[PDB]
Amino acid sequence: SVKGLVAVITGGASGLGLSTAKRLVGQGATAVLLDVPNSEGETEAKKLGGNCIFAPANVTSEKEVQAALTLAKEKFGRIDVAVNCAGIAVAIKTYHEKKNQVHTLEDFQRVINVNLIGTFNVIRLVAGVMGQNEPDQGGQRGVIINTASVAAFEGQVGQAAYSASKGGIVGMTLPIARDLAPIGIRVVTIAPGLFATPSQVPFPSRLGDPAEYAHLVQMVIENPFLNGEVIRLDGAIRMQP
Amino acid sequence: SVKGLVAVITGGASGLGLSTAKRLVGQGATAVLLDVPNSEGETEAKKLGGNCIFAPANVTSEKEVQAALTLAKEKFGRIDVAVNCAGIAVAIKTYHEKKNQVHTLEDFQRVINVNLIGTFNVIRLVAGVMGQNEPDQGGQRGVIINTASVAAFEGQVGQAAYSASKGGIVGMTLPIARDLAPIGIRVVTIAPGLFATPSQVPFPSRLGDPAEYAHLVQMVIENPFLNGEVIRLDGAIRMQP
Amino acid sequence: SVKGLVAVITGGASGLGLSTAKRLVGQGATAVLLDVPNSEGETEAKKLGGNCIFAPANVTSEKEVQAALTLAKEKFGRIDVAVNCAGIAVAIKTYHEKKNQVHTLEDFQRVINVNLIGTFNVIRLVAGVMGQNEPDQGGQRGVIINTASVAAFEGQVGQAAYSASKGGIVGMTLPIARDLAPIGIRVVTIAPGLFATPSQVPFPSRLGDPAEYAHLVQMVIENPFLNGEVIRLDGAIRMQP
Amino acid sequence: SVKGLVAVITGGASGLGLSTAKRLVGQGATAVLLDVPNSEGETEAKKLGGNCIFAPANVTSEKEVQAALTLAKEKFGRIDVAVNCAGIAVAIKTYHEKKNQVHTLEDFQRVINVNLIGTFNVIRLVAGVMGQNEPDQGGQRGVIINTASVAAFEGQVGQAAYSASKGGIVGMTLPIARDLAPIGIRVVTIAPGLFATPSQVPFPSRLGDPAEYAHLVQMVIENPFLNGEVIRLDGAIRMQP
Ligand SMILES: NC(=O)c1ccc[n+]([C@@H]2O[C@H](COP(=O)([O-])OP(=O)(O)OC[C@H]3O[C@@H](n4cnc5c(N)ncnc54)[C@H](O)[C@@H]3O)[C@@H](O)[C@H]2O)c1
Ligand SMILES: NC(=O)c1ccc[n+]([C@@H]2O[C@H](COP(=O)([O-])OP(=O)(O)OC[C@H]3O[C@@H](n4cnc5c(N)ncnc54)[C@H](O)[C@@H]3O)[C@@H](O)[C@H]2O)c1
Ligand SMILES: NC(=O)c1ccc[n+]([C@@H]2O[C@H](COP(=O)([O-])OP(=O)(O)OC[C@H]3O[C@@H](n4cnc5c(N)ncnc54)[C@H](O)[C@@H]3O)[C@@H](O)[C@H]2O)c1
Ligand SMILES: NC(=O)c1ccc[n+]([C@@H]2O[C@H](COP(=O)([O-])OP(=O)(O)OC[C@H]3O[C@@H](n4cnc5c(N)ncnc54)[C@H](O)[C@@H]3O)[C@@H](O)[C@H]2O)c1
Repeated sequence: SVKGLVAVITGGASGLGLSTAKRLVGQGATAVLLDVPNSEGETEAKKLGGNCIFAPANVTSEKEVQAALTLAKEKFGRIDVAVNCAGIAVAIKTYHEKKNQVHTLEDFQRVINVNLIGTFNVIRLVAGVMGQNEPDQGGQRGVIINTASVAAFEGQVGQAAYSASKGGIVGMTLPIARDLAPIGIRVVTIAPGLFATPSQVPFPSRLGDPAEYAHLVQMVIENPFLNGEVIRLDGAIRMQP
Repeated sequence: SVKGLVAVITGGASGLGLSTAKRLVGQGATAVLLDVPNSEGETEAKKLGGNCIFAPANVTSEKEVQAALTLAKEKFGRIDVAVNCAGIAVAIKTYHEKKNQVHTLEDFQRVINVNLIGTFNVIRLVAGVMGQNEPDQGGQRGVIINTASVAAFEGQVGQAAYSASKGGIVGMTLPIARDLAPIGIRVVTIAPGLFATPSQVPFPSRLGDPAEYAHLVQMVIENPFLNGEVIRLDGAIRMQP
Repeated sequence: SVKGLVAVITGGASGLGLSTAKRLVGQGATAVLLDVPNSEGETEAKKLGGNCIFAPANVTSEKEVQAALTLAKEKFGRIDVAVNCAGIAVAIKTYHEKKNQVHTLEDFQRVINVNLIGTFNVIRLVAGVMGQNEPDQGGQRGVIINTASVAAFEGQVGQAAYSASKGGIVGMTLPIARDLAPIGIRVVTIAPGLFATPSQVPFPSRLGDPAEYAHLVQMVIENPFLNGEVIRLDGAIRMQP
Repeated sequence: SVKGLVAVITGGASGLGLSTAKRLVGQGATAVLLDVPNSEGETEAKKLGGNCIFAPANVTSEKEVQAALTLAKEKFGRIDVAVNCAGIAVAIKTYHEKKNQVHTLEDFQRVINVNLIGTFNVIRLVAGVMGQNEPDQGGQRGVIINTASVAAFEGQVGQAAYSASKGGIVGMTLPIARDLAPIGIRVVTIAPGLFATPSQVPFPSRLGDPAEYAHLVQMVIENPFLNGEVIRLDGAIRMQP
């Protein structure tokens, strides 16, 4: 049961984060959608009812993230779960022979900044807020769930920046779970294959449905012994160049 | 929901398999406990009621496994789910200086035979039975779940035979999911850390509870996009020598 | 330098084991080719000269492997390096549609027996012989090198038996290095992609040359800090179903 | 043989990079040490003789890196090998409860900038220079070796920023090898355990010697089929929290 838990979901105005908010609110939880101001955040939070609110913030900004977390804790009293779905992608080769073009340093830095530095920024600030909760009967104070990708393991031609950012999330999953063990905060990462959001797959032979990602997030929230691990959700695909 | 599904659970008279049967029968499924004749399978199946029966069989025998699957079908009409939990262990070094003793070939063989060959024997025979089912709305005919171990990744001193056996389960998970993709049978492996069955864990700091392994099996049966993957269930532990 | 070292190479009459023997004998080492009686062992050993002999033995037999190691120690005085290249393969689906044929238990059993049980049998017996050597200046008494495959990570359709046998070699690499640490024996595993022995590779775009596997074996023998690890040698290929 | 090859080595004034330059120049290659102005680069380059020069540059600056690569090409004629060893480390928890301290965003950003963004900056600019070379007989134009760490797989308490930076190097290794396949440039990554540079390990039981990392670099340069892979060099250690 997720009934009564309070969750903050980055990238909550669209695709995987939105579908995660719809499932948890439908099971009795409260959700805060953290997304940029020009998104559809406000009207999705209105459609979802009085137990879902919108908080505008860019995940690379310390000040905007801090204000969104303060808002959640005042509206709902505490924070129990955080899910990181905010992210961007590009498709640019390291070096393109035919156009004789070199990947810019600025396009690499931008993808690292939103995807990897932005996910650590949310984790570092939300951990101190969860630390304020009273431990449940098993010593737990919170759960943090991150979104990597199968490109951390089989990155394709044109994915060097994206793959570097997602491999960085995979790499920090264990040390962050070991750091937060003493205060009872579990840290788990999901790595999606190809999903239908804004025939290579063995079975089922189709794009993933965002509601299948949401079901896996609920399982992770409910199981108390899952921690410091990365789980592939991809219909058994292995990516080719 | 697992309501109305039919599941065969090897090693179902004790520990992880028994706890899995309790959970699935309590959610409305039917369960067949496949375990050795001298186990307590019969009285555990009686305690769970009319939707749980016992089928005595050794997983290394072709004839006994076939007769157990024929019984399940005769009684319940079909097979939807199979869970492999039957397994044994030894603690013997490859070579022990102190007593000048080499590990015997016979003790390695026995562990491989029960753990790895017995798991493939159940997989090959149950696939033909699941292949008889009409596909659901998503093209699925069944789900097979195996039990490996964190020893497939950090085997300790004395675990060479056990690690070989569980490393073989990990290695065959993807080729078996690729083989059974055309008929809609998913194949997923769970790798448990230390569990309380017949100080080192980061969080929670205790042995796992068998009911936590059962909850993970139920969520693997429910999520349609999880396939060809291995999932660690271990409290974030990493084993030392 | 491998000059003067004594090596036993299983599967030495052909392909990767033969090419390994040619390189090491070329650099001043002595080699013993362990392979079945019906192979070309004897004439390859004669072509390579007086520092290369043939010892007929099936790796699944305790008695014949023991006799081959006794011959090597008798003839050359000691054993410093062991290389496991003996192996077989099959292409059989777990359950085959068009012919309605289930994978036999006997075909799975035979691949496991030669590839995984036969590699452990050589390891266990050669460790005691290496243990007889006086330690060098860095405390080392020997080095054991095994041959797995990229099929341990991306097994294809029809590779379930082979993948299981090679995943078991990967799984036991670390516990066996941990077991043999106290007497100074290093244990490393190589995982080849596709080699030219009896267009999908990124670069170089061709099958591997057996002489490239032999160069990597020499590098492993010479580097003192490489231990308990698996190395892919494959042109950056990742296998599709 | 590396005789005649021209290598650019970042972080070449100290530790792993310096030992690598010593070995390669000793075998007849030419080396360019790329390191910061405050280092001892100039006097190490002078001690090694006329086939070793110093080029002051910060890897985070594309103007300084471009000027260093231009100096190497004009002085020696071409660039055949690039080794990335430049790197820094910090030991700071994500959150510390007793002192109520949150990891700063700036300290995480700094480590990502030098270790991950600086390595991609060197890779993107050196690739175009290697592309100018005439392909050898096997179609190769160059080789790029990166330095990650065992902290990409077992990060400890306090290593969240360092682990994220090294996990990013691991994750981009395959997409960069796939990108550069068409022009014959191999891309491989080494992951060192604990080394004696400016108790525990199974065997040998000691810190690694920088000369052992240099020997592995040479073998990666000489083997033509090693590509898109990560190799652990750590005495079989597995890191605890
Ligand atoms: N759809 C797929 O196939 C897929 C596959 C693998 C991984 N992913 C990952 O899943 C996550 C969700 O992606 P999605 O498919 O739902 O995409 P999406 O575009 O539909 O949703 C991502 C949301 O993140 C928000 N966002 C972007 N930059 C932000 C910033 N700086 N601050 C705050 N919000 C920001 C966007 O505005 C958007 O609403 C991402 O991390 C993505 O990399 C998606
Ligand atoms: N408990 C742990 O810490 C742990 C950790 C990792 C992996 N595992 C694995 O979990 C699985 C279940 O283990 P467990 O802890 O419940 O042990 P358990 O002893 O309680 O149960 C295992 C059951 O398997 C049955 N079994 C054994 N050999 C059999 C055979 N040849 N044919 C049929 N049934 C047979 C036994 O009779 C027993 O009832 C095993 O595969 C074990 O290797 C357990
Ligand atoms: N060639 C490839 O593409 C490739 C790729 C990956 C892994 N491998 C592995 O490389 C190893 C060598 O294979 P190869 O390509 O050189 O094949 P090969 O057929 O040319 O040589 C293998 C040798 O092992 C011997 N052998 C077989 N069964 C034996 C037994 N019971 N006892 C003793 N010797 C026995 C054979 O007689 C043969 O001489 C095998 O383990 C194989 O699985 C090969
Ligand atoms: N020593 C170990 O135990 C160890 C273990 C794992 C990985 N590593 C990695 O090995 C590599 C070599 O480290 P080391 O142990 O030899 O350390 P070191 O400090 O001895 O040498 C690294 C060098 O990098 C240079 N450097 C730092 N920042 C730079 C920048 N912005 N631009 C250019 N040069 C810069 C420094 O001036 C120094 O000379 C690093 O990437 C490190 O993370 C080391």
